Amino acid sequence: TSIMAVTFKDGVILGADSRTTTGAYIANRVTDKLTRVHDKIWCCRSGSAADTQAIADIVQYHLELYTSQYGTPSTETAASVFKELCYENKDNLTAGIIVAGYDDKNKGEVYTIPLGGSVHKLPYAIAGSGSTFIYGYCDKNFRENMSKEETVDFIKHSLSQAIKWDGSSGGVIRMVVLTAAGVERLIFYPDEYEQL
Amino acid sequence: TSIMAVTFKDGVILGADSRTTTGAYIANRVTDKLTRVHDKIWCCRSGSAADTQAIADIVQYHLELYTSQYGTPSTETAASVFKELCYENKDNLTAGIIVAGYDDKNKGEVYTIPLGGSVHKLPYAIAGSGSTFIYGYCDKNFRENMSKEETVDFIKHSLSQAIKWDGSSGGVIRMVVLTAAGVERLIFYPDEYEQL
Amino acid sequence: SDPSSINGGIVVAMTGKDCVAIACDLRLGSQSLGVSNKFEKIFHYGHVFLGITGLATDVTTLNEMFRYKTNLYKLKEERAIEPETFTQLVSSSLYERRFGPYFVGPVVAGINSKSGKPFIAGFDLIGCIDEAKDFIVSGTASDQLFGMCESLYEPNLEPEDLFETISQALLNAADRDALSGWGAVVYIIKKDEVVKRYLKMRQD
Amino acid sequence: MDIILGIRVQDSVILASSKAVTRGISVLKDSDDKTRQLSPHTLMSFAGEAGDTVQFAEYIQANIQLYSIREDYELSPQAVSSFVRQELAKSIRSRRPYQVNVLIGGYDKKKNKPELYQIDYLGTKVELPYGAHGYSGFYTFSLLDHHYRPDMTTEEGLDLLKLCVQELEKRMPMDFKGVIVKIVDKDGIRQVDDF
Amino acid sequence: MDIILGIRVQDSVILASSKAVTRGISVLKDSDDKTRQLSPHTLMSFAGEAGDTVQFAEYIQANIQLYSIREDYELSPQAVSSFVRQELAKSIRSRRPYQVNVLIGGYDKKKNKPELYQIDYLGTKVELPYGAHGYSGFYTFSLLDHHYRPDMTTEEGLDLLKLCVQELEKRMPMDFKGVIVKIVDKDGIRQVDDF
Amino acid sequence: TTIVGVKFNNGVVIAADTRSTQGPIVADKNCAKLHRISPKIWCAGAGTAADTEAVTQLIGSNIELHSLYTSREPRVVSALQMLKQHLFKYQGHIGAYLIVAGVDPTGSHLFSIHAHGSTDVGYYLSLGSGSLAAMAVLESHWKQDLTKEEAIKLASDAIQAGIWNDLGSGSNVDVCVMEIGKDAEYLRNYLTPNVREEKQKSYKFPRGTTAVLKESIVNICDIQEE
Amino acid sequence: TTTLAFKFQHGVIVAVDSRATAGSYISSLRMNKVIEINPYLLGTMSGCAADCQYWERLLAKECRLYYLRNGERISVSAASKLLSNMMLQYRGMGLSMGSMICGWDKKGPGLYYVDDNGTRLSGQMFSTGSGNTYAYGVLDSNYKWDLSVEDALYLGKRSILAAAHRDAYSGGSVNLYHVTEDGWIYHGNHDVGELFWKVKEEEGSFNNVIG
Amino acid sequence: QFNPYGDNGGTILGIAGEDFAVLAGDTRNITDYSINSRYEPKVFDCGDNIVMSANGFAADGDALVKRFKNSVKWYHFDHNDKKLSINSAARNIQHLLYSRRFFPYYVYNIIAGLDEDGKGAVYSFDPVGSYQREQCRAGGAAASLIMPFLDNQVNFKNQYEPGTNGKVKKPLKYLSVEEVIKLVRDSFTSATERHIQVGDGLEILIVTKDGVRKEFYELKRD
Amino acid sequence: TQQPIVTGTSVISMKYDNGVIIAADNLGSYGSLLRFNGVERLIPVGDNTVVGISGDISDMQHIERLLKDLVTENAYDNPLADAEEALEPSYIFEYLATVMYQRRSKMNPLWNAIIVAGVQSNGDQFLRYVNLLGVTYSSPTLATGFGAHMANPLLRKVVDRESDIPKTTVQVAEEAIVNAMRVLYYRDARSSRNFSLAIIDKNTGLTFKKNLQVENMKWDFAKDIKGYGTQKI
Ligand SMILES: *[B]([O])([O])[C]([C][C]([C])[C])[N]C(=O)[C]([C]C1=[C][C]=[C][C]=[C]1)[N]C(=O)C1=[C]N=[C][C]=N1
Ligand SMILES: *[B]([O])([O])[C]([C][C]([C])[C])[N]C(=O)[C]([C]C1=[C][C]=[C][C]=[C]1)[N]C(=O)C1=[C]N=[C][C]=N1
Ligand SMILES: *[B]([O])([O])[C]([C][C]([C])[C])[N]C(=O)[C]([C]C1=[C][C]=[C][C]=[C]1)[N]C(=O)C1=[C]N=[C][C]=N1
Ligand SMILES: *[B]([O])([O])[C]([C][C]([C])[C])[N]C(=O)[C]([C]C1=[C][C]=[C][C]=[C]1)[N]C(=O)C1=[C]N=[C][C]=N1
Ligand SMILES: [Cl-]
Ligand SMILES: [Cl-]
Ligand SMILES: [Mg+2]
Ligand SMILES: [Mg+2]
Ligand SMILES: [Mg+2]
Ligand SMILES: [Mg+2]
Repeated sequence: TSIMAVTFKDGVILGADSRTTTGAYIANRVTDKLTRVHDKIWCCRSGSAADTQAIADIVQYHLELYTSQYGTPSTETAASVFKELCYENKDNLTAGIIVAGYDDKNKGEVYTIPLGGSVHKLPYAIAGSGSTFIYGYCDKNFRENMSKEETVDFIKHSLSQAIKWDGSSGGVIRMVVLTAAGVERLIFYPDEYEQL
Repeated sequence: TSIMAVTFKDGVILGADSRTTTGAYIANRVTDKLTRVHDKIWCCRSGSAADTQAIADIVQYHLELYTSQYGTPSTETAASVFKELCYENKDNLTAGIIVAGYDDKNKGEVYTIPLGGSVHKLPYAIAGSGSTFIYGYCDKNFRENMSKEETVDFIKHSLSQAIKWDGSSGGVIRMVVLTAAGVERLIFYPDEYEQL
Repeated sequence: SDPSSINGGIVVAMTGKDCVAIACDLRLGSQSLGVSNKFEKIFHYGHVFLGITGLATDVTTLNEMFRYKTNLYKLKEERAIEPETFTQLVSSSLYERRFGPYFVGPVVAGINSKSGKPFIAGFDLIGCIDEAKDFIVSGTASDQLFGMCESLYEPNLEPEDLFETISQALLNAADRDALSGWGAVVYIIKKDEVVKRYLKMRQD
Repeated sequence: MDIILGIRVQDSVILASSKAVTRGISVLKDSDDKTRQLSPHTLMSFAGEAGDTVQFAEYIQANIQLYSIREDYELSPQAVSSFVRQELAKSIRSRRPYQVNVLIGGYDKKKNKPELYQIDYLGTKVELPYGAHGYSGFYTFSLLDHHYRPDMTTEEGLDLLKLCVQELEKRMPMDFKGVIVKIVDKDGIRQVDDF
Repeated sequence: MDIILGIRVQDSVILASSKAVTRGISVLKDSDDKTRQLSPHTLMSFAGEAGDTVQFAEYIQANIQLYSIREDYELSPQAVSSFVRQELAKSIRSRRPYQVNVLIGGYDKKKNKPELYQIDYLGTKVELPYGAHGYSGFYTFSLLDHHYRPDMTTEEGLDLLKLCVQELEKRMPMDFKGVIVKIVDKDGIRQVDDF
Repeated sequence: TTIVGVKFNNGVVIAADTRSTQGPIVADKNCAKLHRISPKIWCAGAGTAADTEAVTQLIGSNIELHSLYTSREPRVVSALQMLKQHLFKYQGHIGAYLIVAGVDPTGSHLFSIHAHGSTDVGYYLSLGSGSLAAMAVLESHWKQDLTKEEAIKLASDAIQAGIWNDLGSGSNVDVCVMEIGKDAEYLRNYLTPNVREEKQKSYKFPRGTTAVLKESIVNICDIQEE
Repeated sequence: TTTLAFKFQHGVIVAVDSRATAGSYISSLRMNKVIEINPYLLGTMSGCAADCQYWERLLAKECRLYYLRNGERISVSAASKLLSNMMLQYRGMGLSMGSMICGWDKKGPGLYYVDDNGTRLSGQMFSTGSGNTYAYGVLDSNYKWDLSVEDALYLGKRSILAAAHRDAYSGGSVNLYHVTEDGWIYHGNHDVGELFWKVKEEEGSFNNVIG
Repeated sequence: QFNPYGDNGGTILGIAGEDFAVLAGDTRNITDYSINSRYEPKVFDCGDNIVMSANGFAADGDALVKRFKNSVKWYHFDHNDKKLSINSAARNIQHLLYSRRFFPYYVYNIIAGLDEDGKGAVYSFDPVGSYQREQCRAGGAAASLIMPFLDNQVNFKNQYEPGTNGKVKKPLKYLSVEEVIKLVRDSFTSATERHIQVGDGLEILIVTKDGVRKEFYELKRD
Repeated sequence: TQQPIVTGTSVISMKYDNGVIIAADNLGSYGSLLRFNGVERLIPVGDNTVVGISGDISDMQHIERLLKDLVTENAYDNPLADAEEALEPSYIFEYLATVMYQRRSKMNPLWNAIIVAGVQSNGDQFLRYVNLLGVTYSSPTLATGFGAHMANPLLRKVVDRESDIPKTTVQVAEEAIVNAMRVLYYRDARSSRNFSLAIIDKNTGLTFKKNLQVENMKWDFAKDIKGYGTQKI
């Protein structure tokens, strides 16, 4: 699995591959790992598919109920609900989640939640088995306040390399753009990103 | 450990960090992992220090005896002697070696020998625990027929990132330049390569 | 299971003024069962004395081995072996079985016949020499012996005073060890006279 | 096998050894003689792992008989016991050690003294007035410690031995099917056919 | 514990149970009665893990005695055996199962018939003419298969039982210190004091 | 165990503590961990005590024969090579962790050697359970172009760090100085900062306190004439 | 550890050693392995010291409460059963206890063996601990119902000595008790070291040992 | 796997005099081959003229002492400020230890003070709650080193009177507080030499009818 | 029972004449991967206490929240919350020590090693350690993990015993701490160059220094080191 979320001038973009594996067999080659927990709060999922689905579903329920009572929740609040589940059930879970969202007040924010259930707010985050191969590339090429087009190219190039080297990663590159304008879904196929 | 060998227009350059670890304790912070087996045939060592030293010593003995009888050996020949030891004693060894050398006929050549004892001739090679973090960077930034100055910058930047992310890698960046002109040793300290 | 504590036993040696002392218990057991109260652990090859604790079969085997080697030494050298030389022979012999060792804790004691200097030494099961000035301990009550020797011992004791010190060190250490006791022997050694004394102790 | 006892009295050595041999859950034999005559005045009883016992005993027997023929002379019980100990001490560090415990009862014709030696499979030798192997001593040594004198007659030794067997028969969970008793003295070796 | 036998003859049920109790390597007792009277015409012998046996037996005894008082009526051996089986089948899936095997010998006063039930710790019940638990059957069933008739007298049942005990005493490695024999018939339960 | 090695202007110095342990027990309070391979090649040893001595004597013996065969003074690189190949062959089972130093016709040298056979070069080194306490001192105070007097001080200060802070190290400090163009000076018990205080009481017993059963003279002499 | 107890014509004898071990180290030279539950009830101890002390002292609480409720002393049979039922609650939980409940009641003298498994046995003579086999040897050959109080006290004392000598985990001293219908009577602490030499000379036993 | 236990080393020593008692213990705290503290108090004044030390696993030792101190406080509240006698304290501690029979306090515990007749008293406990009154007891890491010495120098074991040759024992004469403190200091000095976990400092608490007094002595720091 | 995932290495500290100093690097390691480079492991509680934490970072963040809630709770119905009834270092420590020991007793520990550094109301220095086992001890110098093996020896050369504390100034103590952090960067494979340092003085109060770096490092001698024995080039 190769997932990442990157903040930029106009908001935040989430990115992911589409491969689900049972050992070396690809159980699903068109998986959607970019998941919606609120209108403009999404997450990237890595680890157990059952665990991360169950968590995201519970979070979506919590934020729907939050909204009914207190109005639109912050991205930090959403990350806290994820954390609470991942931390308190750490013994029985295998879930590496990146939380990303857009406020008008706070703009684009990214929170990463690794295995232990700790929380880390970052300008950008990478995770999944394939992220190991792009720590060098991403550190060297990331800049703050990039444009939408620059950020899309950054994620496209980064996940391209992660897919190239990681067997657990592959398929299409899915992306989700979170800005004031709304929510845009993007997709990039092998013939496009392999030749980079 | 972060090691690499890169061919370029005028020959080949070997590069390495200087960290030796016993768990999390750094047993030696100024290690020389770039080892000479012949005048212009050197190797990069990763894995067990005892195993790789013992191997390199035996190889140096074989090539010294080869030279006395048949004259200067090729880089391919040197890689074969390494392979023969690493393959036939695979059950008892833990050694990841990169062999690099300069002929006038064949110019700069690089052979990588991973754990199994297989041989792979490449334009450039990376190895060691820290190499995982720079697969993306190195694939994106490597070009064939680079200049000496470009190649030094490529290795410097690459190992800089490998050191940054890998705990088993660190210290100084040692380099060895192999060309027709002769053998040049280079060294780059933390204050230089960390700010890259 | 542990070979060094199946049979049980202890040995202690001390230096004095122009004299040495070496003592041992007499117990031989099979774990909890007491088998023999006459199993002496101190042997001598000329004027050099050797005490051996640990696995009883190896104690017996090594005695027979060092008797063998010291008897040949004497035939060739035309003189008795000295404590310093014997100590090196013990070390050499034990290390040659580095990866299949005799499960023993030897102790050498004696006086050099030429210099007159008192000498004691201890070994681990594989030959490391501990050449102490004051005392050497070995056996299943080695912890107990260390505590007794370290508090009771003082340098330059006369033979008849040294006897009391080493005896009390052995006796009270043995009485806090389940695998040691059932009698005790003390050798008092001077340059040209050696006295051997059996001690009266509790038989449980 | 299970039970072997030994007692040295004034003018003889008496060895008592169980008669049972068990395979799986069935007692195959109740008249087994767990002993070999090494020389006319030396008897060895044995107990340990199945098969190893007899094969070791017969190997020792053959070596002593060979010595007797070569020198036209009977080895002392002490010499025999030392030979046996060395073979076991040699054996314990072998690839597959012989798991055999023995008692050697002999009458030394030179010194005119009976002698009893106890040797375990490690090669641990001890000369004793009375001895046993395995758990046998746990039940019997308290009686022997109490009743044993060195000036006892052969008949008194047998009575004390009967008492030891009675105690074993009462407190041991295993049925060892009684014992065969043999006496070693100046006149040689003989078996007590009623015990 | 070790040995429990049962045999149903013409007009009675005979139970034989070993007397030995062993702890560690020592036999603590050689007169232990491994049985409980559940009702005037129902006897239960038992064998299994230490402690569990007696506590299970006494728990069953208490339940049957409670039933007897409540209804002023003695349960049939079949009813008792079914109650016991249910308690064991309940027990086997518990946190810590009771490791107890039983034989229930009873005389049904309604049908005027002796009845023998064999129940193991899993709750496996079978009605038999003769039965045993553990290894006891391996030695004895061949004799019972040969000699047993359903019209045997109590005296003939005891003679066949003696033969079974003699075979056990010959071929079993363990000394079980003889057996206590009890007879269950129309007149109730009595112990054979000489066996 | 704490052992160190420090290079200086015209030579090299090694040092060590004097404690030997088995579990939490001290077997020897004044152990000698400094070994002579050849007159001007000494090594300090940590790990299994019999192994450090044995492997040191063996290579020292073969070095002596080599010196006689070649009519030359032995080199540190020779001892280094012979030790590592021997240790490598036994795949770490010979538990010898050594700091090898010395002077020879090539100059002054300092190496470390691990049980599996790996060697390391440095200006300052430390091995053993107290190597971290010692290395902390070395990393704090070491500099290039040390004098003989400064290097001995640094080395002994590094050993003291081990003595005080590591329970596997204790007692005294041994030193050996190997300077170019001079005899090597072995300074046994260079420091003695752990002398036991006077006891409160004398435990000398009255003669006759111990109960005796039998007495006998032991014949240690040979069979006599006449 | 070696403990014994036996019934006879004049009541019951109770004898124990006093050694406590932590591996091969002798932790205690003088451990009290008898508990005075009441003036007519005793309890021996073998196995885990903590378990033996706690559960037998808790038995004493429960035996005392019996007296208050019923105005009458508890039987040896009932006391032993309360203890066995306590052991049955911590069934398989790892308790190590071997005890003999010795006393005098309306049925006369009473002696019950009880252990951690819940086993409860009535009998004339028992012996528990690592040295019980040595004690049984002396007891079985010398025991009679027709024993005098003086000889019976010696038998129990001599039987412990036999075990203390041979068993490495038994020794220290001998504690003697005699239970009558007027209650138990303590017959002192006897050092084995001194007792051994005394018995050797007077009895002539332990000939193989030199002294 | 998580190991809830640890070993903080240390050694303790209790000696009962005729009208006094001492409870001593080294001040060194360790894990494996490192020193945590050269001065970490281990012997505590628990009130009512009772001193206590729980040696072994420090976390369990601190918890037990804390609980016993609490038990003394509630004994005053519940029983009209009555003084907790040393024998009553000992029995109370047995029940504190056995409450964790199946997850024990990993400590060897000693208390010292005066009995109800004014005589010196020492009680010793194992981790699961077995206890017994004694005259002399060393506990902890170097317990096996010290106890034999105390058998010899406090109870005069294996010591006979000269001239008689084993027939008459050395009479059991009582020891003064000054004599006892010498044996304590020599015990810990000897233990420090041969045991790596013993050293740094020695703290002694002396109990008399007058109260609880402290004495501190340096030990070797290697 | 668990295993630590994202971890923090050594925390080092020492007493000086007028207060205490504590320091810890800004790294959150993920095994051998030096994953997170901006992690603060010193957490101030009021203006008189700093809690330094090593070990599992998720458990650290949990403890950080307990302390934040402890301050909130202490202010409730407390007019002297910023004065006489403010939280003391000893109160904060004992609370944590209670939590750590309770968690280990439920076989579900907080996988940490904690040092509470501060100054009490009466001006006394407070420095005490607690870990996942509930083990507690105090000393003039304290350190966790690698710091225990490398930092303590250096810091104990400045303050070897209690009587050395009044003789040690804040300049000397800070110098020793900063040197120790450099040594740990040389020798600890799970350390970073960037660290935080906090001083709690009885006169000048709490000084919290962020974004410090290890400087004045010696590496030049590396150029002269060639091969592993015989190699000359
Ligand atoms: B990715 O590899 O982490 C991926 C992300 C997931 C949210 C779709 N996980 C998986 O493919 C996992 C296995 C795995 C591979 C690599 C690292 C961690 C986990 N697979 C499943 O969860 C799975 C596979 N087959 C059926 C059902 N679930
Ligand atoms: B590097 O980390 O691979 C390095 C290369 C070596 C040639 C100097 N190896 C080591 O540091 C190894 C451990 C190791 C770490 C990471 C991957 C593989 C192996 N260490 C040693 O060989 C060693 C350590 N201490 C003493 C002796 N040898
Ligand atoms: B030091 O701790 O490295 C020291 C150096 C040695 C050369 C004197 N080692 C020892 O003290 C070793 C520790 C050790 C214990 C157990 C197994 C292996 C190593 N001690 C001994 O070798 C030793 C132990 N007992 C007697 C003699 N020698
Ligand atoms: B005895 O050995 O059974 C004895 C009886 C107990 C009441 C003191 N028990 C022990 O000696 C046991 C060890 C043991 C040895 C042999 C068989 C069974 C058990 N020791 C302890 O109970 C103990 C308790 N605290 C400290 C030291 N030893
Ligand atoms: Cl999915
Ligand atoms: Cl290397
Ligand atoms: Mg792929
Ligand atoms: Mg059935
Ligand atoms: Mg005994
Ligand atoms: Mg030290």
